Amino acid sequence: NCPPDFSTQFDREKFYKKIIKTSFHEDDHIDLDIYVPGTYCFYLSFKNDKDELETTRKFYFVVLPIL
Amino acid sequence: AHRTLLLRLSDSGEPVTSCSYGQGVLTLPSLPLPQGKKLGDMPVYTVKLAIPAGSPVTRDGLIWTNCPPDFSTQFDREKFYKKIIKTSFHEDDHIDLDIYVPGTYCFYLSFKNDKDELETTRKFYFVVLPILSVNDKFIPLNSIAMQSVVSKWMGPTIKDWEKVFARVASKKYNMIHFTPLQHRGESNSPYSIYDQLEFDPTVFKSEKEVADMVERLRTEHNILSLTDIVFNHTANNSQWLLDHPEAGYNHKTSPHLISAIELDKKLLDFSEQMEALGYPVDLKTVDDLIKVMDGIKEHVIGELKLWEFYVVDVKQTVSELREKWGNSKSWSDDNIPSKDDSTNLAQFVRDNATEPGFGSLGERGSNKINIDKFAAILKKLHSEDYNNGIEELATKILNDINLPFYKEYDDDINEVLEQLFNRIKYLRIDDHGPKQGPITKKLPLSEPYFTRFKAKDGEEYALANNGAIWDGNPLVDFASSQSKAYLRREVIVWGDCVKLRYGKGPSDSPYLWERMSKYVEMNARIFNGFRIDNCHSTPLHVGQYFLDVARRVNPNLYVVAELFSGSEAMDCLFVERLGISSLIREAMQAWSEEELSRLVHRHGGRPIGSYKFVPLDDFPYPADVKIDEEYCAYNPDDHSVKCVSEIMIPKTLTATPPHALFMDCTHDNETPNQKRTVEDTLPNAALVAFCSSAIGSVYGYDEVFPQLLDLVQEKRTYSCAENTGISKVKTLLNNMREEIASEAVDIEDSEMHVHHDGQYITFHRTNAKNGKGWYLVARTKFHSSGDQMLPRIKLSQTKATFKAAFSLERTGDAPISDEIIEGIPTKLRELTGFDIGFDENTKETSILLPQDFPQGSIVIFETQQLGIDDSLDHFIRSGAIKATEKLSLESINYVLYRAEQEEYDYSEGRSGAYDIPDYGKPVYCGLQGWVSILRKIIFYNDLAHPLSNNLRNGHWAVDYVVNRLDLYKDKEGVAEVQEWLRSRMERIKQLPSYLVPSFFALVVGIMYGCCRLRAMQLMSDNVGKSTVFVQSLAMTSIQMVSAMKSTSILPDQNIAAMAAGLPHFSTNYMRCWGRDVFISLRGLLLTTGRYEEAKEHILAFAKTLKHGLIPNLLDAGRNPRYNARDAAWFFVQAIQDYVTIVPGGVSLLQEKVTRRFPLDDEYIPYDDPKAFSYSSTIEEIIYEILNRHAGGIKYREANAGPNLDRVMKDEGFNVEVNVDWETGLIHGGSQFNCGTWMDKMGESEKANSVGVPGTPRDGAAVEINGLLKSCLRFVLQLSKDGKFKYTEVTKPDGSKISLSSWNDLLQENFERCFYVPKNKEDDNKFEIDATIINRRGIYKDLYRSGKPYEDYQFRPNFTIAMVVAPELFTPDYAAGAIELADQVLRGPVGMRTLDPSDYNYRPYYNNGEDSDDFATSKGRNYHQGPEWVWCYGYFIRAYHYFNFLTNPKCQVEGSAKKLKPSSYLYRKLYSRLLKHREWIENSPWAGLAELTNKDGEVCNDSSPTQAWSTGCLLDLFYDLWISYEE
Ligand SMILES: OC[C@H]1O[C@H](O[C@H]2[C@H](O)[C@@H](O)[C@@H](O[C@H]3[C@H](O)[C@@H](O)[C@@H](O[C@H]4[C@H](O)[C@@H](O)[C@@H](O[C@H]5[C@H](O)[C@@H](O)[C@@H](O)O[C@@H]5CO)O[C@@H]4CO)O[C@@H]3CO)O[C@@H]2CO)[C@H](O)[C@@H](O)[C@@H]1O
Ligand SMILES: OC[C@H]1O[C@H](O[C@H]2[C@H](O)[C@@H](O)[C@@H](O)O[C@@H]2CO)[C@H](O)[C@@H](O)[C@@H]1O
Ligand SMILES: OC[C@H]1O[C@H](O[C@H]2[C@H](O)[C@@H](O)[C@@H](O)O[C@@H]2CO)[C@H](O)[C@@H](O)[C@@H]1O
Repeated sequence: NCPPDFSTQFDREKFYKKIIKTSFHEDDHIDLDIYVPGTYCFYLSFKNDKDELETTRKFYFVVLPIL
Repeated sequence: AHRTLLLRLSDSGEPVTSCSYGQGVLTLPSLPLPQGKKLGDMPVYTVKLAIPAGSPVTRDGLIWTNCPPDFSTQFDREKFYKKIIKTSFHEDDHIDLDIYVPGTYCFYLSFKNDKDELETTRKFYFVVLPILSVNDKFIPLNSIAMQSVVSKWMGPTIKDWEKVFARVASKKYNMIHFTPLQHRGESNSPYSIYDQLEFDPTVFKSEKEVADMVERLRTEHNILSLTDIVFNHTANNSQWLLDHPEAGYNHKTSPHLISAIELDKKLLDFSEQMEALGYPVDLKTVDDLIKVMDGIKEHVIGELKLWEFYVVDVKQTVSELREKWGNSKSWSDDNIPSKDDSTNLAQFVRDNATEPGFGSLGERGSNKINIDKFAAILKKLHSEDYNNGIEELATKILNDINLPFYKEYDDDINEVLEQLFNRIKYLRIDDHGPKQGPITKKLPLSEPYFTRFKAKDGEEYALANNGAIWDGNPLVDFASSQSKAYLRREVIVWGDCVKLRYGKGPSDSPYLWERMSKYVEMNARIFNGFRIDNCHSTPLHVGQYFLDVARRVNPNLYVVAELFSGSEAMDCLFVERLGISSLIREAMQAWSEEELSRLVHRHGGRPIGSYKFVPLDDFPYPADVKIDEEYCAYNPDDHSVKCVSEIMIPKTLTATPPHALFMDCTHDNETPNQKRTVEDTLPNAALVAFCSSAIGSVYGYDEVFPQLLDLVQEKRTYSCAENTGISKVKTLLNNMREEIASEAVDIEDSEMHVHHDGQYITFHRTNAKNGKGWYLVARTKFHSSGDQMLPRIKLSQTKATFKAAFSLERTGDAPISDEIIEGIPTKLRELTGFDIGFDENTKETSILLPQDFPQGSIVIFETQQLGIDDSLDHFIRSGAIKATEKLSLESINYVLYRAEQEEYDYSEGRSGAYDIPDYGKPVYCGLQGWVSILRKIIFYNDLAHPLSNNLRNGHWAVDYVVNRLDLYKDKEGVAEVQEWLRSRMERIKQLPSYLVPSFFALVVGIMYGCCRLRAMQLMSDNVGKSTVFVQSLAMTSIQMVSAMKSTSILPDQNIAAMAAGLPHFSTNYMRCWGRDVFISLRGLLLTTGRYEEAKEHILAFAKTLKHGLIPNLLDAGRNPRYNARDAAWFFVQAIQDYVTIVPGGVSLLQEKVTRRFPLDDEYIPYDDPKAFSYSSTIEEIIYEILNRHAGGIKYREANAGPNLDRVMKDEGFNVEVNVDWETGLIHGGSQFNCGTWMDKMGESEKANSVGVPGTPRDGAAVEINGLLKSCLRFVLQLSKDGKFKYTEVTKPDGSKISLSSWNDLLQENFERCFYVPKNKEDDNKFEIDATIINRRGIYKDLYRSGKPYEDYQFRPNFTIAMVVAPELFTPDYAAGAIELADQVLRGPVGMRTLDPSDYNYRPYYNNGEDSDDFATSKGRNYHQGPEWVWCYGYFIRAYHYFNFLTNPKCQVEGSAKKLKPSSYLYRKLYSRLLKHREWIENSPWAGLAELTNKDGEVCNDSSPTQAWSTGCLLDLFYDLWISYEE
């Protein structure tokens, strides 16, 4: 739910797509640019071994305010 | 290249028939592989499955199929593979099935039921035919010439056979059918095979010896080979039957035949000592007949123990009743009937006290009573002491139990001996084929029903021998327990053979399945195919397994079968599952000349001039589709299946009748010399060879053998006499079919006409592609019936050429040799005298036969239809895409549609629609009017339809299609579309008349599809990628948007104007209606992408502003009568939709118009400086409506009087509109004014309603106020973005009201005024007078209305506010209210305009009824019951929205946790649109009606296609697309 830029406001339930570059050798790194302090979470969706859709927990991280 | 076939599926997963070819099988056309490609380089075919979008199968749907995923994977009947159906509510899903090897394949679908359970459809089969080549030349399946030869009559050496091979090669047969070349049994019959695993030791010794001979036939004489394969029986003297006696039905495996065994050996024991008494041994007398039955009466029948097989042993049960009288001796139940009902008590014991298997045949005492359960009933019914009359009671019951068994015995015995003295008679006395040989050891009186033998396992068995019941069902195994044929002696047996007992699988007979498997694959390595005798008697699962084993060995296995099941449906099912490639048909079965003409008619082809299939208005036209620009992306070496036109919609896969192998004479039917005469051998084989199918003949038919050869006894050898009888003609017939086979392909490519006059039979074979053809006149010789003269033969638009003619004459009888089979000497005299007259004016060919044309003669003509060359199909199937290149969404309207009133506008009333004789006129003047009629004609090949008759009677309809476009020639792309029609229709008129209908429908269908494809390309993606139903709804946009001459939307020029409906709302002042245009603007123009056209209508109506309102009737720019209180608010809603949808649509507000009216409410200055005067941006036009309404409006209609509404009263013209500023609701109207969409001014003087509105909606209408709230919300956010520069609105006294406050006033007071609470407790808050009420849980239809009851009337107008202003509704109140409308107000296609439970409810509308009824007379019912279709759109749009917010079952966790509707909600939405999809499918007008009577009843006064009826359904599809399909 991290907004893509500072112009976009924060919405708790509007999540944005990010593509995981699959490889059998190389790990993939995906950046999450944060422009404003607040509460942000992330979860992952993938193709199950049953060829179904599956989702992990929501994992949160806090950016403290600047005083 | 492109070997893909399209198989469309229905909503239940069943394949759809594209044409009506009859009861058939999904067969794929046999074609050779591409140039230099083997099996595995690429898929042989690809079946594109088309599943409808939103169908009940798509719900968690999976496609199952046993098709292997690649060539490496072998084929398994029961291993199915998964395929995922991509569910969508808009787009159909296509799933390919790549097939690499011919065989039998099936598919079924699994989906989630409406009960959330799993459900499965039928298995649907389709056959891929094998590819038959000899060396490297492909042999089409319908050009097969089969010569059946019997092994034991060809000589004892291989070279003695190769002499026969050279003889049949000269006759130019390309295939040889072999009776099984295996070691034969005792009787030496070819079908009683001694050993299946080795060939005849007389000729062959190993597989390599016979495999080289078959390969020698391939390389030497260019001849393929196949054999008979016998599954049903084996020889009665096999050394493996001694080891494995369980392979057949014996007393162990099938115990029910024990009764028949003891009866069969009761005759081998009886006939051996028969003549000892032998009163009539072998005589031909009636006295002799009855004496045999009296020897049977006492010596076998009375010596078989009265047959205890059925009857319970009476006294041996009483003996075993006092015996166990002491065990279980109590029956606690009370159900036991008393001795009063002596029959119900008899069968009650049968249900409770019986050992298993009661009431069936088995051992001698098969039926028995459970003792301890019987005596327990006797003690409960009579007494616990035995001597208390139990011996009498128990015997009385058992005698009554055996009464049906005794009558089952008397009916069996009578059939045993009646069958006996009927067959023994025919063997001796009956002179229809006798042989009264004295009863010897070889021929007893009883044909042996059981082959008894001493087994090698230390036992003795009695295996029977199969046969056939006289007229019984062959699908029933007469050896199984279900039949009593072996007992009742209803079997015609073959002592040569012996049972083969297959079970449910290999588990019931292990060695039999393993032996037959190795026997099948042995011949599969050698030969090209199989032949199955009496395939209908072989069980399915047995035939399925072994034919698949053979196809794994020989992938190109060609299967023929003598299949005569119960019906054609069963024949197709056997062909479906077994993979049979051809069915045997016999020409000798025809008893007379008419039966032969009907048999030849069945397998000859399709009628001459048959219609050709084309994609029409029932197919999807994806804008993103590949196209063949000039039908040129084809190469003959690729051998690809062709698409129908330039559009690349692949060739459809439809059920076709199973292929036939027409045999002029098999090896089982009598000779033409026997059944008819010898002269008939020539015309019979000619009529068969002319059929468009596979043909065959038995050896000796061409060599005119005298009589049918006895397959059992005869040992003589075929003659080496060459070129006898028809051998010269069969060389000609087979060579001619070789020339035709090069180009004839599918079922539509070969046509036929057959005529029968007395003893003559006419056959006309025609190729539909080039026009080449053959004409056969065959005089049959069934009997010497005298001289008969055939009338003059006339061929229209055809030239004829003499090919050949022959006569067959008999020169005495046949020689009588004892070592060689010699035929009858026959003369083959060539005939002359055939006069072929050709009229160079009428282009008609006349043929006169010569008087020297005896019976048993033929004459073949080469014919050619005039005007047809090989290049005709290419010229018609090309150029149409390029011709439609410059078409626009406006110009397509003139090419496809145009009602007769619309055509009268451009032609000043001279043209109109073409009038078909004995039928009527097409619904549209364009191509759609033809396609709506032709689709059913092409599907049924109705050449007798009045349109089909008119098309071949003259070229009027042909020239009418081209001459119409002169009215619209100057329009974009119409000139080039006309020229393509002109050049193609000109080429068509040069054809024979009888071919014009088929080619007329082909040209119209091609140009129609190209125009419909061009429309989808010009529209948006949501439409250009969706189902046929969505695209069919989208084509309504083109039906309505047209430029006219008598009207428009602008007074200056005549441009495109959306009509209200066709045909009654299309010309003059009746076309454009402000309320009707802007309700359908979002659906027909915004959803489709007609943005620039949607702007023109908004600007054109923006100039016609007056009284702060949009006129109901727009006269372009002249007198627009302002009898509307609804139009301006639908107009402001369309403006919001334009800005919301059109990219950069906010610019619409700043578009400047020229107001053709003063700012005040004055008069009509059409010719004045006030026409131009001042401009007006849309921004101030919107504010002018909001402020004029709030500031109060009051006006009397201008020019009121007879000049205007000729029924409206004086007070009705005075309309005033006001806003109640305590609620914000806009009231207005009167009981004499009809300013809403329910406009119906009474006009009945017989009912006294002239000027009385049927549905006056005075006060606050939910539709008006809902759009007001939607407009306030729209302008508020618009001011937040700096787009709307107005923020205050003055009230009548003078105070200024903030727009947000007016927006909040409705938010605080709308639901309070209209909602009717379900609970009587909350009536003190929602302003309700409970005395005048109907249903609770209802949103009011009117507020402060004249009629107090019309306020609380259930009408479908509240859904309009629910769609445009959902913020005014609490979710639970709205969901429950719209659920009531679904149950009460929702019709099948239209929405009921009034609650059926109301007293004013009259749902039938007839505008012209003259009565004293205040409702039915003169159409006053318009909106008081009748079902309107557009209200259905707003209903389901809000039904989808509020069920998605309220019901938790209508939501599912979607992408990015954004909640999307569940498949449970999609299912409920899809079901409520089925009646709409049926309507537009089966309607001549390609749209949805305006109105419908009660419960789907068609209303004749209703306009058959309405703009806003379809536009409101397109609004729903846009809602689901723009919010979820991302
Ligand atoms: O100079 C042009 C025109 O000017 C004047 O027009 C007026 C009409 O004469 C006058 O009767 C009135 O027409 C209204 C009508 O009052 C109003 O109630 C409504 O009527 C319904 C019909 O009752 C209904 O049956 C249906 O009409 C269909 C019909 O069902 C169908 O089967 C088929 O026959 O086509 C008919 C339509 O052509 O629906 C209509 C509504 O669509 O609406 C009528 C049209 O507004 O008011 C007109 C305007 O003042 C002159 O009087 C007239 O002679 C001139 O030709
Ligand atoms: O539209 C032209 C018109 O042509 C034909 O009418 C012919 C025909 O012979 C008969 O209908 C006759 O009564 O009038 C005309 C004499 O040539 C079509 O039959 C007719 O349907 C068609 O409309
Ligand atoms: O006593 C209540 C009454 O309600 C229903 O009658 C309706 C009528 O059908 C409508 O036309 C309405 O406008 O007047 C009544 C208001 O309820 C029932 O049909 C009726 O039996 C019942 O008596």
